[PDB]
Amino acid sequence: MIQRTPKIQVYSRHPAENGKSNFLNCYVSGFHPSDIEVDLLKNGERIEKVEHSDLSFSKDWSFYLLYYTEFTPTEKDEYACRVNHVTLSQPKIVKWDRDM
Amino acid sequence: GSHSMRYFFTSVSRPGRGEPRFIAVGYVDDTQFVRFDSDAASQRMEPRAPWIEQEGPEYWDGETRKVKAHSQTHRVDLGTLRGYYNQSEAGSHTVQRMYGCDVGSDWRFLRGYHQYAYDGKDYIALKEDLRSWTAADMAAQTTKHKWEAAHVAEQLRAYLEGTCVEWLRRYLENGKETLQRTDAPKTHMTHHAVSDHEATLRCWALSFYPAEITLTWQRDGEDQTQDTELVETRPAGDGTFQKWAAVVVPSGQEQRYTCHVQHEGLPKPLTLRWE
Amino acid sequence: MLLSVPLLLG
Repeated sequence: MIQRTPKIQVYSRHPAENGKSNFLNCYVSGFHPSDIEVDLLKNGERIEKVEHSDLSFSKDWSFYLLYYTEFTPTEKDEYACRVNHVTLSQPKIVKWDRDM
Repeated sequence: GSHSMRYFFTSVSRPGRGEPRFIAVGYVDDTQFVRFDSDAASQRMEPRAPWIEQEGPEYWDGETRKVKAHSQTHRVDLGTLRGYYNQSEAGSHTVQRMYGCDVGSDWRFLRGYHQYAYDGKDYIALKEDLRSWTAADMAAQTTKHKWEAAHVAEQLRAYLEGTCVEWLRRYLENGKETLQRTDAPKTHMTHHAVSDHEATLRCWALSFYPAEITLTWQRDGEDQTQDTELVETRPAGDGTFQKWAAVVVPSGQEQRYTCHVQHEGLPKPLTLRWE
Repeated sequence: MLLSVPLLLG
């Protein structure tokens, strides 16, 4: 069966400026099948109030989903996106870099 | 200018874990407006855009009715196909259906679509002429022959050329301020030191709608395609999109590079430069 | 608006 690896991008909705409310996003796309595990991490810990868009797909049939949570960045705090899918050996962790 | 409406359906079997999960979503251009989730508590087609919330119970009940019907159809479809392919009752499988229509700048019918994929692989598709079918494998042949015999195409043609385009126009009107809007991208550039003789120049496109955009870099006005890291356009989460393109520039050569931004909401394409 | 033409693969 067809199995496609999810591309991952972790970023904020608006440019991140410390002390101001924002939304941390982790967008997964180009994957197949649909079951995938996406967690947003604050300094290693898992974030609880994380939502995601309704499962949809592209013309080539591969899926995409947006996971997100409200957050207020700081100089100190590190954020990340941990993802797991059949196509991944171990969970894939991608760090939030303001400049990306 | 042009517009489109699309309905995406995903059914995934949960062998030994209840009935298959069904997800249905509807889009007008790049804006989702409805959705149904079989695992959800309401069991109703729900609004996802502001302009569709005030449609009325007749609309909601009718769509809820029809979407449930789509669910029941896909449920049987999963069984049909595990059979068609000789697969076991243990495995989880996926059916994907997509139908919709495109209208041109003049709002008249342009293209219709109706197709399925099984486990991420094309199964059957209604051709552009809306009269024939492109059947994938040997298994899809049964389906194609069946659909040809029953004259499914003509029935589909009627919807795509009629109801689909008609409701798209209505939605376009209903939600004119969102759907008939264009948000030009907010652009900016970032410089990051790599080594002692190299730096990354990244060109940003933020808060734009619709999703279509062309972001490219040039050196002395020469293409730099193969040398540009260009990410996939991504959703900001508030209805707009984002995208970036970057080049690793040899120190002292910043002035040679120009970023070009093309988008529907721009009065003229942009030429950005680090200086 | 959703399609109303009843359709089953098999």
